[PDB]
Amino acid sequence: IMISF
Amino acid sequence: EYNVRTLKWSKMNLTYRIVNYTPDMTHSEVEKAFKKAFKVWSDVTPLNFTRLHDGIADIMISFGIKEHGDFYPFDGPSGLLAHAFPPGPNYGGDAHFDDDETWTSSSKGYNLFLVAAHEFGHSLGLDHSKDPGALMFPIYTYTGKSHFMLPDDDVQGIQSLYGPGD
Ligand SMILES: [Ca+2]
Ligand SMILES: [Ca+2]
Ligand SMILES: [Ca+2]
Ligand SMILES: [Zn+2]
Ligand SMILES: [Zn+2]
Repeated sequence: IMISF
Repeated sequence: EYNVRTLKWSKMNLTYRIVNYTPDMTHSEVEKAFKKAFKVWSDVTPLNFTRLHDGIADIMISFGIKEHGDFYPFDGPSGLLAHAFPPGPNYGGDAHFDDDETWTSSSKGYNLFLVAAHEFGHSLGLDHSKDPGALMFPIYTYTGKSHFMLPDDDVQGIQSLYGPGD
């Protein structure tokens, strides 16, 4: 799982 | 959603397949980014990864938008960037990348190589790191370096599963 902002 | 887990793969030789390609990058650039991403893990383990061009592989890689099969849908631009499943059959090991993102081999958008190296971590059995500087940290951070060094937290994690490499 990769998340931005 | 639809989920699979085991701690790790019971074999050291794994197959993968690039099911489809993002239009943001060329087939050669996408293939290079994924190949380096597996290299990050095979450099420090006995793991080996063999690419298949058709049929079903251990690690099926695909780009999708919003709902794409597993009822863990993507959310458009930014936010969720990708995810991957722990070791096991069918979806186990698979890596999904949100094609509503602009994927690049550089810094223009989201670096496909970095995200893939993280997700393949999950495909091998790794959890997220409590260290914001580890590859397996869930927040995407761009490095800006002309090279990638796998942090020690990530090496210890993957070596606790499969042991060391060369
Ligand atoms: Ca997204
Ligand atoms: Ca699979
Ligand atoms: Ca895109
Ligand atoms: Zn993750
Ligand atoms: Zn998915």
